[PDB]
Formats: sequence, structure tokens, C-alpha cells
Amino acid sequence: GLVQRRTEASRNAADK
Amino acid sequence: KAALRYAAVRTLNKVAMKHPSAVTACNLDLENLVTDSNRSIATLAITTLLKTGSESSIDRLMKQISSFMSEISDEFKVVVVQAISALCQKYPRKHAVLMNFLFTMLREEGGFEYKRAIVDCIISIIEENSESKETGLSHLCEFIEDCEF
Amino acid sequence: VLATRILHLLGQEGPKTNNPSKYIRFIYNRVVLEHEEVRAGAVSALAKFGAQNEEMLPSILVLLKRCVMDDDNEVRDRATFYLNVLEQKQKALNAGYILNGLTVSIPGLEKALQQYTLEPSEKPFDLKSVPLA
Amino acid sequence: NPLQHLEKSAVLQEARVFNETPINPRKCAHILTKILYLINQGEHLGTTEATEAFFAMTKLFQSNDPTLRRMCYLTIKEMSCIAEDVIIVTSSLTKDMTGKEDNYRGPAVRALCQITDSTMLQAVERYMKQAIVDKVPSVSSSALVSSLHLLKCSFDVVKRWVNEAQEAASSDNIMVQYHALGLLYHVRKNDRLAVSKMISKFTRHGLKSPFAYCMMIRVASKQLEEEDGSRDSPLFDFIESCLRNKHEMVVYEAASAIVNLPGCSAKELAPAVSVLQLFCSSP
Amino acid sequence: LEPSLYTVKAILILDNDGDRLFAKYYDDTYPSVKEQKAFEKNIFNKTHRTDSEIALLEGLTVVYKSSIDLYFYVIGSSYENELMLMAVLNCLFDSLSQMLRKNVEKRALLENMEGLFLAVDEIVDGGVILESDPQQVVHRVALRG
Repeated sequence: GLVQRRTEASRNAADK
Repeated sequence: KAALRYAAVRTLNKVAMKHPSAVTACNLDLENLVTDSNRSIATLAITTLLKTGSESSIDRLMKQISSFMSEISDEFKVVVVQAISALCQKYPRKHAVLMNFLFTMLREEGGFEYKRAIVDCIISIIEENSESKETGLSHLCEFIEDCEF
Repeated sequence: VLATRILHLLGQEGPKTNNPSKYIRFIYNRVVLEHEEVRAGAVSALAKFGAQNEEMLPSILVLLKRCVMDDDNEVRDRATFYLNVLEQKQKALNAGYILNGLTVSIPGLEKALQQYTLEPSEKPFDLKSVPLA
Repeated sequence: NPLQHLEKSAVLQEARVFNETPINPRKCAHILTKILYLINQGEHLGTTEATEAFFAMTKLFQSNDPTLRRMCYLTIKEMSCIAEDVIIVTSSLTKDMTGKEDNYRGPAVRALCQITDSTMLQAVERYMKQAIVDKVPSVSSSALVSSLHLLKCSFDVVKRWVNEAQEAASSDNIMVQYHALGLLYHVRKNDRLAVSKMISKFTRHGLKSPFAYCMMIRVASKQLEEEDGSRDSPLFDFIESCLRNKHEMVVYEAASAIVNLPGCSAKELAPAVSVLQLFCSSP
Repeated sequence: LEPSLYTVKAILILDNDGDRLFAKYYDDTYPSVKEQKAFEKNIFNKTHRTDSEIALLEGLTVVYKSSIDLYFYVIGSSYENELMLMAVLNCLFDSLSQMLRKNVEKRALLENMEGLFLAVDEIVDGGVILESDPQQVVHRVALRG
């Protein structure tokens, strides 16, 4: 059940 | 000349949207362009072959496109989505396979324009094919659970 | 923007499906997880389900009663509005204020209102004077 | 870059040297090059400043330096739209166009037509007709292309030059034939019978210019589309024959024309597609 | 497409920063200098990193060639013959190569801007291809007695 999410929100959070 | 091949394939790809039967004569020359060094020409050739091809060639050509999706620009990914939309209109019985492919692309990384084009394609499939409606709405419901846009 | 657009589509098309209850869980979960814009769209979608499906109406009224406790002013005002309209149980109110939008031309409405504001009369502005879209 | 920090005011002030005698042709040509560079960089010259600089440049016509004279023609063309009273050079340009130096004649025709309004065109008509039928290809081409530009302002006057343009279309020079055929088409464009008669004349005698072939293919394809696409038309046979041309440009234009024709069968597309296939392997 | 002698929409010479060294627009597609500079910068940003000789940008066919520190562009309609635009690009580049003694570079071009303006005026007149042979262009420009 483990998935890496690659949403725009997760990218923007990681970039912040 | 790469520019002349590009111009020809791009024009044939537009013809194949309106008159796919006329472009079917070029399918042999378009198959030779599938392996072109210019991935834009190769993508346009495959998407043209999808619009002109037989229902039996869809699964082979979709499998080739899936290998190029990582190497092509988002503008060409939009052209792939438009080719899938035209395929759904032409072969409504294949809607389930094409929607699952679009849903897989929707889960991958991509810019706003690319995600918009996939959503627009899924909406078009839902509007044209009532049997796809519940499945398409279910895929859109899963997409809004992690939509950054 | 995509979440609100999908919620609006679910509010229009979801109630017309064979099993409309299936979508309510996903719409209501937005009210708990999401930002104010998406919560407001989710409340509007739930109200459309309550207005079209009489079987879902008692469940939607309880869900809207929970949405009246929202901290956002516009989400709470929408939930309050739809709750009070749906509690009246009048199909004409539901069709007028939940399901059916404006049928008039927006540029025609703007121009008619601009003329009326320049020469205000004792008669109220009549929306029927505006050309249909 | 000696041109990098050019200021408009400084260069226009240097242009006052054009009022002095004797003229230094190298210095004045360099100042004209600075003015042309400023205009090319997109610096806006005011109407008054442009007019003063233009009238200062007119005084350089006292010099017989060939480089300076050509820079004057270029400056006349670039300033024609921004300076007032540019008609002042008309007599000098008509003289240079009719002169003995062939190197001035073509540029002088181009500069003359750029400054010539619809009212003055009739005064230069005789010289334009002579320049179109000139034996020097540079003069004939410059006069034909200038006549094409004048077609926008004075269609009825340029329409009288069809005979001279038709004589120029028989030229062995590739560019003269192209420009003459182009001018004839633009004049006849609204007369379907005149266009069909033009196509039938040039299909029968052939063309030497690859550019004229490309234009004729476009003219033939447009005429074929307007004739409800009877494929047995001698227009289609002409376009198909161009697929065997020695010039890649003509072969490509013919293939592109055949492919874009409405209602084409898979059999008629096959030769055009085969040529495009061969071009996909081009270096 | 209506058959026309008007084939070339623009000729651009940009430097490595995308700054205008030479630009000539032959139609009203980009009426303002602001829109022209925005278009030049957009073309430069899309082409400067690519080794491709042809692109479709803003619905126009852009044929281009890089030199040491210069980018040469010939712009036409998306419906124009791409080989005809290539003939103009090659004529321009080969004419400048002969005039500049094979050193087609920003410095040599700026030292001989009079030659550039005269060469472009011999190749294209008002959007019409005037000459396609670089030797004829150089011969007409080489007026230094």
C-alpha cells in the first residue's frame, strides 16, 4: 500500500 | 530534411483528425518515422498511426507511446492525449483501456496544461459514451483527492 | 480549481446516476479535509444531491447541519442557505435556487441594469425584460 | 562596438556636417551608417528631426562617391515613412535611374518607388516602363518588385505595365522571370480568365526560374480549387510534372500542393507521398 | 494558401543574449516594437538551447541557424514552403560569410553593419524574395571602388 504522492501541493511543499 | 518531415507528419496528423481514411495510404511511411531520432516526429507519427490504424494496432501503439511518454515534452504529451480522445470516438469499445491509460498518466507528474488536457479528454469520453460515465467520474473523483490545480 | 470543477460536475451529474449515494462520501470528505473554496463547492454539490434525490434528502439535511458548524463564513452561509431551502421541501424552491441558474444573457442583463440605474423608477427591475441567453 | 553607445541627438548633430563643403564621403557615409543603425535598433526619430536629417542627407547628392550615393538611397528608403517632404529627391533618383551606372539604377528605382506617392506615380511611369524591360537583371528585378509595392497605392496605373512585365517574364534570368510572373499574377489575380490564360501560356513554354515554378504551382493549385477540382485538368498534370523538377524546392512545393488539394484520391497522393518519404532521409 | 510573392514575414539576427542586432518585419503580425521584442525573446528562449534548424513557434515557421555568437532567423507563415525559407536563410548566411571573410561573428558584423543592411535589402524586398544566390548578393554589395 505504500505510494509516493507527486501532487502539485507536495512539490510546492517540498520546494518551500 | 528533419523540418520537412516534421511539417509533413504534423499536417498528416491534422488530416487524420478529419479524414483518417485518406491518411491510411501513408501508414507505411509513418511506421518508418516511429523510430525517428527526433522524438517529436516519432510521437506525431505514432499519434497519426493511432488515428488511422486498425482497432488491432491500438494495443501495440499504446505500448510504444508509454515508452516515449518520459522522453517527450508536455506539448507532445497533449498531442498524445488528443490522439487518445480521437481514438475513443473512433473505437468506443476500447474506452476502458484508453481511460485506464489516461488515468495512469493523470497519476504521473505533469504540468497544468497536460493535466487539463487529460481531464478534458476524460470529460469528452464521459459525454460521448454513457457506458464510460460511472468509470470516468470515479477516476475524476480519485484525481481530486490529490489535485494540486 | 480542478477540485471545485469536479465537485460542480458531481453535483450536476452525480444525482442522475443509478447509485447517487456512492459519490456523497467523496464530496463530504472534502468538507473535512480541504480549503475554504473546495468546502464551499462541496456544500453546493451536496445541496444539488438533496434537491434532486428525495431518498437522499434526510441524509443531506444531516450533512448540511454539520456543515453549518464550519469556521469559514461563506461555507457556513451556503450551508445555512441550502439547509433552510431544503427544509421547506418545496420542489419549486429547489428548482429555482439550487438546480437552475440564470437563463438571461449576462451582457444583456448588465446593459439593462445600467440603464435602470441611470433612470430608476418606482417599479422594481424586472428580470423578464432581459433577453434570454 | 563603435555603434554601441550611439545617441540619437549626437548622431543627428554630426549629420550637420552634410551642410559643409567640401564633403568628406567616408565620414558622411559613416554618419549615414550610424543613422541607419539607430533606426534599425528601433530608436524613434521625431518628424522634425527626421525631416532635418533627410534634407541634410539630400545635400550629399553633390558628391559623386558611389558608396555614399548608395548609402543615400538606403537612407531615403528607411526615412521615407518618418521624414516629411521626401518628394524632394524625385528628380535626383529619376536621373540616377536613367543614368549610365547600372549599379545605381536598381537601388535608385527602389528608393524612387518608396518615396513616390499615388499623385506623382504618373510622372515616373515612363521611366518605370523602361526599367522593367531593361537588359540589366538588377534594374528589371528592382522595377518589377517596386511595381508590386506600388500596386497597393495605385492599382490602375500599374495595371498599364502588364505588357512590359509580360516581356520581362520571358527573361532567361531566374529572378527577373520570378518577379515578372509574380507581378503579372498580382495584377490579374481578380480576373479568373486572365489567370487561366497566364497558366496555359507558361505551362506550354515552361519556366526557367525555380521560384517562378513554386509560384505557378500555387497559382495552379488555387485555380484548380476554384474550378471544383476536375482531376483531368491540365492544371493537375502541370503540378504532377513539377514532382520531376531538378530543383528540390519545386519538387517539395508540388508535393505540398498535391497533398493539400481537396478530394485527392489515394492514387493521386501516392507520387507526392513517395517524394516526401525520400525527403525524410535527406541530410 | 493564396499564391503570393509575399513569403518572408521577418528576418532576425539576435545575439547570444537574445538582443536585437538586426530585425526586419515585413507584415503587421507584430505591429509594436514591444510585441516584436517579446516575440524575439520568446524565439530566442525556445531556440538557443536546441540544435534543431526548424521550429513552429507562435503558429509561424521559424528556420534558424546559429553561428559563434549570432542567431539567424527567417520567419514565414506556417503554410509557407519550409525549403523556400531555408533558401533565404542560407543566402543570408552565405552572403555574410563571404562578406565577413568567413568570420560570421558579432564583432565582425557590427564593424560592417552597412554591408549587412545592403545585403538584406538585396535578398528580400517588402517580404518578397529578391535574390537567392549569395554570390549575386555579394557582387551587388561589394561596391567599394
